[PDB]
Amino acid sequence: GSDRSRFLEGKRAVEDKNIGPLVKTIMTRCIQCTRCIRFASEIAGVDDLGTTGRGNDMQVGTYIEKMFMSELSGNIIDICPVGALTSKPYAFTARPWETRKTESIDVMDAVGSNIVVSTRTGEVMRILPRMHEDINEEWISDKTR
Amino acid sequence: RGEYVVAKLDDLVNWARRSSLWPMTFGLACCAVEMMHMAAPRYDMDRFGVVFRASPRQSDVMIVAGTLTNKMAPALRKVYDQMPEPRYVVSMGSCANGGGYYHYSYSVVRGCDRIVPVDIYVPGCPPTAEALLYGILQLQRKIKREKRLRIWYRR
Amino acid sequence: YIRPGGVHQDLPLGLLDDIYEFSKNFSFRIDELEEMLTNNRIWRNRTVDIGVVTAEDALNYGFSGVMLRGSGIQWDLRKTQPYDVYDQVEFDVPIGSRGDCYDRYLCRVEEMRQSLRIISQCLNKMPPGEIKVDDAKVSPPKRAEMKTSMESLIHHFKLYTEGYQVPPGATYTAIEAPKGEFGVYLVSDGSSRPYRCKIKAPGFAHLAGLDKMSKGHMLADVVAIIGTQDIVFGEVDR
Amino acid sequence: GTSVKPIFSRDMNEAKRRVRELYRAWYREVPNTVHLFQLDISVKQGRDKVREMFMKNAHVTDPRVVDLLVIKGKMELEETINVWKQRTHIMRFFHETEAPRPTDFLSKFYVGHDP
Amino acid sequence: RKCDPHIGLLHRGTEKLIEYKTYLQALPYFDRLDYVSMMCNEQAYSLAVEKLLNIQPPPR
Amino acid sequence: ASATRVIQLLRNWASGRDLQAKLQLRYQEISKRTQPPPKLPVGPSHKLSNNYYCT
Amino acid sequence: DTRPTIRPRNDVVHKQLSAFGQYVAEILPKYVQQVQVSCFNELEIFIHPDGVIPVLTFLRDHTNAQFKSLADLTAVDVPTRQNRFEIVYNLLSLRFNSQIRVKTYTDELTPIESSVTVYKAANWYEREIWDMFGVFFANHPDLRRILTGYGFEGHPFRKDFPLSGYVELRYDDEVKRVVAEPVELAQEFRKFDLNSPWEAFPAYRQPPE
Amino acid sequence: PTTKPPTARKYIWTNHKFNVSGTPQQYVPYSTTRKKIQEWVPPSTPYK
Amino acid sequence: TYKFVNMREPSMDMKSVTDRAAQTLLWTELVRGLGMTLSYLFREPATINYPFEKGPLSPRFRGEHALRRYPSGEERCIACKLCEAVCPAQAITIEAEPRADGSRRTTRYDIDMTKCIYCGFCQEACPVDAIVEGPNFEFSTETHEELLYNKEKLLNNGDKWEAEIAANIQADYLYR
Amino acid sequence: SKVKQDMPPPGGYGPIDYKRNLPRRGLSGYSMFAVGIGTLLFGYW
Amino acid sequence: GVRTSPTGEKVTHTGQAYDDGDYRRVRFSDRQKEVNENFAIDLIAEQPVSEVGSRVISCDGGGGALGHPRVYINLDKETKTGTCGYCGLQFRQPHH
Amino acid sequence: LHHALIPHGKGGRSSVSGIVATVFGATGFLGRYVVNHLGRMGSQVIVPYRCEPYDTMHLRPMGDLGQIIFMEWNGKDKDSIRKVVEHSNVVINLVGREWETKNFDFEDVFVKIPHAIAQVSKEAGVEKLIHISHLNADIKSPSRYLRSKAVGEKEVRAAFPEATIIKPSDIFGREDRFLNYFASMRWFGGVPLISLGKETVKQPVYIVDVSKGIINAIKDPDAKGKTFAFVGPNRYLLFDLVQYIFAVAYRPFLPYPLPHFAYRWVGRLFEVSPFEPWTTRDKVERVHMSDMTLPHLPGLEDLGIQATPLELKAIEVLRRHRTYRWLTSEMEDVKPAKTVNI
Amino acid sequence: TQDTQLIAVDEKLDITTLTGVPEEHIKTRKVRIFVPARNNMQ
Ligand SMILES: NC(=O)C1=CN([C@@H]2O[C@H](COP(=O)(O)OP(=O)(O)OC[C@H]3O[C@@H](n4cnc5c(N)ncnc54)[C@H](OP(=O)(O)O)[C@@H]3O)[C@@H](O)[C@H]2O)C=CC1
Ligand code: SF4
Ligand code: SF4
Ligand code: SF4
Ligand code: SF4
Ligand code: SF4
Ligand SMILES: [K+]
Ligand SMILES: [Zn+2]
Repeated sequence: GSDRSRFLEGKRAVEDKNIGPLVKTIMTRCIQCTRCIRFASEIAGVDDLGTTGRGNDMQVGTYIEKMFMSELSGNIIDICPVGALTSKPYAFTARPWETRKTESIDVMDAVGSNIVVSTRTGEVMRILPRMHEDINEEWISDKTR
Repeated sequence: RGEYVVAKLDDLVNWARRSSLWPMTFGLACCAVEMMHMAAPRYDMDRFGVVFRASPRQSDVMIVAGTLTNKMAPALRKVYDQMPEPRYVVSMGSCANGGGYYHYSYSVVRGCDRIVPVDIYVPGCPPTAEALLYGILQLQRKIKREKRLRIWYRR
Repeated sequence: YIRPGGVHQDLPLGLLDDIYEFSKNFSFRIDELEEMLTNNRIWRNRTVDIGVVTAEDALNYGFSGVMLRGSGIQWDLRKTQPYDVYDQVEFDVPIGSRGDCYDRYLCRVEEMRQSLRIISQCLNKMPPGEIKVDDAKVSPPKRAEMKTSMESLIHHFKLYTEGYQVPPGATYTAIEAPKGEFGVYLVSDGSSRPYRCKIKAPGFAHLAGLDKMSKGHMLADVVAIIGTQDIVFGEVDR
Repeated sequence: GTSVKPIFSRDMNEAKRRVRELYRAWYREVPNTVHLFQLDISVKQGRDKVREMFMKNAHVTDPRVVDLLVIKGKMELEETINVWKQRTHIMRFFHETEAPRPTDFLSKFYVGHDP
Repeated sequence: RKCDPHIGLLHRGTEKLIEYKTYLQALPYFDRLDYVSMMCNEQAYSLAVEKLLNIQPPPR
Repeated sequence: ASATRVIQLLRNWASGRDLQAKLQLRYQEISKRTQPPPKLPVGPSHKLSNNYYCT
Repeated sequence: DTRPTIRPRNDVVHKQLSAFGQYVAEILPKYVQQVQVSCFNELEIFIHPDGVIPVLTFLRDHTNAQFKSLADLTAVDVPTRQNRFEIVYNLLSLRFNSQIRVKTYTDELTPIESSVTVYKAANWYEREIWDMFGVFFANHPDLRRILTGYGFEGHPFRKDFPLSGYVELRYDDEVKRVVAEPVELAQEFRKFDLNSPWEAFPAYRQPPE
Repeated sequence: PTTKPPTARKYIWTNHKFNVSGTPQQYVPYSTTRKKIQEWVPPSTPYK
Repeated sequence: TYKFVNMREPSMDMKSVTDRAAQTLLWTELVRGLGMTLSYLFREPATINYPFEKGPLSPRFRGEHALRRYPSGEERCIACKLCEAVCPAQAITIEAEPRADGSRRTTRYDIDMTKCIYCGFCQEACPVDAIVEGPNFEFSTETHEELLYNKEKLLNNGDKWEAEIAANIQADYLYR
Repeated sequence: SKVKQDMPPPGGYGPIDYKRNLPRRGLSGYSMFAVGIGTLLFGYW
Repeated sequence: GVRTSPTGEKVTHTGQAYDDGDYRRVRFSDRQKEVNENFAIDLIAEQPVSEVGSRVISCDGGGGALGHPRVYINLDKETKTGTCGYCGLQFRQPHH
Repeated sequence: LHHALIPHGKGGRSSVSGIVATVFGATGFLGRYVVNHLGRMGSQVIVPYRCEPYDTMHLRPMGDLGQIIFMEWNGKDKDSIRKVVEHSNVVINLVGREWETKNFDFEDVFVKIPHAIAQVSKEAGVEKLIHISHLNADIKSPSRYLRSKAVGEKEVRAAFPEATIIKPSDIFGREDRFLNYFASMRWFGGVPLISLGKETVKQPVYIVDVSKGIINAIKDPDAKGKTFAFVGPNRYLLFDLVQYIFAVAYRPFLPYPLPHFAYRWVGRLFEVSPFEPWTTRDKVERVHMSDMTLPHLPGLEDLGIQATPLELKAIEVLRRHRTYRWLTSEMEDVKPAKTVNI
Repeated sequence: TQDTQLIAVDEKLDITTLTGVPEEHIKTRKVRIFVPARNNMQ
């Protein structure tokens, strides 16, 4: 990365959406990496995500208001590289550099999905999916998230 | 009335005790050399009248200034024992108050409180000269509001 | 105030004038110190030949600062290995013969005057420029830049969460500290934290020779020895 | 690998012999510290006190690690004779203030969830 | 005849907590190292870190 | 400053030095405590062209 | 050099001190395993933990080196190494205004020959290492606790030692003395996992294992 | 302030207070957060 | 460039030895010591009257901390947690929460005043100038609990010390 | 606006003395001795 | 705007108030409860809803450099009203 | 239990034990030791101190920050009592005055006050009470101490049916007012023990066992309602102790069989001093009254506390009394004092 | 080649006596050894 900006013009802003009381969508912070639309269409098996517009705008969302009903919808938080998609329950409760991550498994499902439990000062903040490939890869159910 | 007399004798005694302290200074860290800066002419901590060294037995208030490590832990407590009554200690600086910048270190007791009881907590790292001189003035007023003779007559 | 990459804050306007005011009057005060102290027989007698270390014993003992200069060793980090900007300045190193504490007392006093000329040249030749490096990855951006340009916000955010990552290495850099040679041996893991940073406390080597410079003299002179040994408990006890 | 450099002692016989000499020295030094330190303990309990911390580390085989151990005991005895340590330092060894801890599994269970 | 000093009466785990604080957080320790001179210690720590960083300060 | 001429020639003679030339404390020689607004400079990389951080 | 932010390099000192590098190598092949010069223009002489006294005495009296005035000796406690402690000497040449570094490796049960004979400055640096790191130095007049408290048990800068240590002290009234109890903190020292998951400077990349 | 008074704002105290330590009006710290791990509510009934 | 500090030799002529003998037999350098401090006696003192007047300070002064708020009265803190990360003695402990309105600011803000070191990293870390150290320094106490601050006390000081904070930051935001 | 920072006056600054200004004061060694006997001889007379 | 708890103390803006049975209330007895009289929750509402006729507005926060980093909030969600995530000031286009 | 009362931690200062003590009269011989032990596992002490905070200052460094909450109160004010124990798991009472005062008569400190706290604390909603009563106290004793403590003991037990009553026999310690009291004869002439003191036996107990009993009584559920008697493991004829402790102090033992009627007047003559009297007529016969050995009352061993013999736990307090002439000495030296061992 | 009483000792290295760990943190402290799994956010 550089150390200073050459941008002297106005910026661009996008209307925020709401696709479920479990993920927060700040679409202005999106980088149009289209990681969301692919994860939904190929892995989640749903098509509630898409990229509308022509030009710089290129809004990514649902056009018509909808909600992410996927049982694996929680992983799209992990997929988004920016703060465009974030966990609603965790929203502004902790910051990453203070969480003492620990490893455990899912129990809601018999799969025993490997999870990373992020705790801080003696309480559990977030359930993050671990990497195990052949059993759970890097994704966990919405219930255990 | 005897209550009025015990009040006047109370006022007469502590007026000296709030104007004639003698500080046994414990020179430990940057808070300690900062004290001697207060005794410098710019602030004159001797005009109220408390001598900069005051010796062990010729002392009233022990200003605990600096980091208090367990190395010095028994030496200060034995010193506090030798300090005659009425004796008060003013914990100076974040290190002596609660530990400050070395609170989590392995070789420092977290706060001078855990070793001796403190009358005045002056904060700073280091506290500015008057910021501790004000604390001395705070201890000065703390001596004004005591009921020593009054409690004895009440008993 | 001094940070990796420069000084964090700027010089407030009118600050250097007061430096000029104090420096002009400072020399007058130091003569008052000498007038009371230099020729005083009681002080001199209590500080001549009381505590003395030879050239090879001092230099072998890891001594530095005043003691090598007091013993006559022609060494000073500012002149031999001029760091920062000390190359472009004029001064002298007050060394002396004999090696006792009176000359060490004289060494410090002439350092005062030889210091005073440095500030005199420094505020006479203060150049205009930015206070910190123009590298945002090591220097936090200006507050106005933070609230206007994003890369300033991101870099300041990362500079104030983990900070810059120092590449691995192991350097012992020492400078002419006012009391001696202060050095830090810092090994870098390659992350945003130092793996291990060992402090070369000048008094730590100085107090190590307390046996040598307090051999034979009367008991009353030991406090004088630490007085000229110049031991501050802050760094010798680490 | 396998070949090692002895600290001071190669064989266990003379390694334990130095332990014996330390063992000899401290039993000669137990009463005098109690006398000079104006202590509040008897000579006896110090002697088996000395004995028992010979025992907390009596089940180690390596000649080097015990040889660092014996000098460490030497590293404590000279502090005691030279009255370098204070009263608070050698009664710390005579653990007195701390509350006794639960020993049985049930007492540990009753107090807290700390294994 | 004997001049062995008993020191450590001030000792703090300075190097130990330096190991756990970042470089920016490590700076104030040196200001607190020598309780007679403050600022010249920052020169030593700063000069080391910039040397490792291969970054030189501006002439100002 | 305050101090009259009679006290002055006593302190000059006893010290042997002209102390009134410069005092150890300041009457009016300092910068006015508030200062006019400043304008900080710029550095070698506040440009928009050929300042790629890679080189 | 149009770039004023980079540290300006110094090539002449680099090659000259590197030229001194193989000098100390050729005359002492028995002792030196590795000679290193860094981008910061400093030499590190990697030596075996057997000839500390000779190689230091060599640098101390050599007419073309006279590398003396021991700065400091310290370890690193590199844990993932079969010899955790790495005793590191620093010497400051007076006649040639240069600096040298000789580093060894040493396990907790392998004494170091006392360098007090070479640099009787080192009479105090090692005493700190004896307690603060734990590595004992052989054939040495006196190695006591000089930094930690009296009767302290452990080795603080060992990487296994916590910041708060194992004991905490207070004044206890029944015993009328200061007593030490197992350490229990009012506030837990909040650790911070902060290393960037992305690749740092590619220059020092570890090769694929 | 006679020459240059401070900018008037609502949250600024209209009556400055001196240091209060040692008086019945002291400061006493306390947890500002909310209760967590809230105790499971038990029902009553008569019984089974 | 080196300067000797003691290499002068005393001349053995009659005048110099007369100076030396006169110097010690009837003390003069000691009397010169008397004269110097006597001139110091007939000089003004530099001792100020506390708290009737105190030594000068600077707008950059770092002292007792105080959270601030916007001209609307809305708090400045956004619980970005920068100050806690940089706080070198870990005197900052903060907990955030999705505030009911939706601005989602901090729930807890406890400054361990007896752990802080007044380094000033907290104010420069904050991107919204929420946490600043007021110029106050006479805030001593008799209780340890008083020193341990909290969000309420911090907000109260910002309501108390507001003229100074606004003015000092107004004289300094161009500098930093 | 032009750049304005803490800069020295264009003539730099006034000269700052730094050498030792120990004063050369007092009468001659014989002079002290001469008066010393002078007061004494007056004393016994 | 702050209510008094049944015990006799007040409630902080976070919603903190000790229950009567809690023993920690003793810290407050013989003393007072420090609570900021002004509450940021109700101190953001009296600001009039700004009516600016533009698609995107940057909210500096007042004072320019002496404010908060500018955020180009968006004014197109007619049902909602745009708000700066730092200031909370409610920006809406009049009737769009 | 209340949510912020579950015991936590390994028993350190910053570990919440759960007990919420409100020790009364902690500024005394026993109050300092108990409040330390209550502060040693993390119990928020709520002591109403009444004297100058300076005399209560030494109680500060035996607890975590924000644990020892000093509170103002008045002995003759019910509202003062109500505030301090309004929210307390337990309340512990040690209000005791060894001498007789003008403002408080002896029954004021042992009949009114001990019962004046039980009913209001029950009114506030307490769960326990550890009001103590001297074991030697007797209804028909010639000492006002033993009469007053007995009559107050039934009232506090009746008003609070769960009020455990501790019966300390003789709590010896650093300033127990017995060992230093026995040492005090050196300045006051010949030891005025009546009839040479061959007719009275005491059973003393080392203080910190008693405090250990109090905390044990707190955490033991069986304590409610019951009455515990706290005695040491060996008993002595008082002629032994005075000869004993004089020999431990290595001072010249100087007994003198002063007649009983003489000391009766002398005791009140000691009380003539307006300040703290050295000896009271209530203590003149309190010393000469022996101890009872009621077996039905549970003791320290039943409570789970072993009793340290006086011989071992004497050199601590004793060292103050001995001068330089034998200051450097250690334990033993003095003969093991012969016990009559019931 | 390194003759300083180079003598074979085959017992497993056990410095447990000198590290400083107390009698309960040596045994009760079960320690895990894994590689930190990549943070799924990054
Ligand atoms: N030798 C002994 O002390 C013996 C004591 N006991 C009993 O055991 C307990 C010992 O308690 P301990 O604290 O050691 O005793 P102390 O006499 O040493 O101290 C008594 C404490 O209670 C306070 N107090 C006493 N009477 C009153 C009153 N009327 N009004 C207000 N406060 C009062 C005292 O205040 P202040 O400090 O101002 O005086 C002090 O805090 C008492 O019940 C005692 O009678 C039994 C046998 C022997
Ligand atoms: S995954 Fe996130 S960043 Fe990528 S297109 Fe979707 S919303 Fe934008
Ligand atoms: S943290 Fe990342 S996603 Fe969030 S605002 Fe900053 S750059 Fe955008
Ligand atoms: S509080 Fe700060 S200034 Fe005072 S001793 Fe501690 S570190 Fe030094
Ligand atoms: S000044 Fe105090 S509160 Fe602010 S960052 Fe430094 S230590 Fe933390
Ligand atoms: S005070 Fe500033 S830095 Fe700290 S959490 Fe609030 S906004 Fe962030
Ligand atoms: K995301
Ligand atoms: Zn805004």
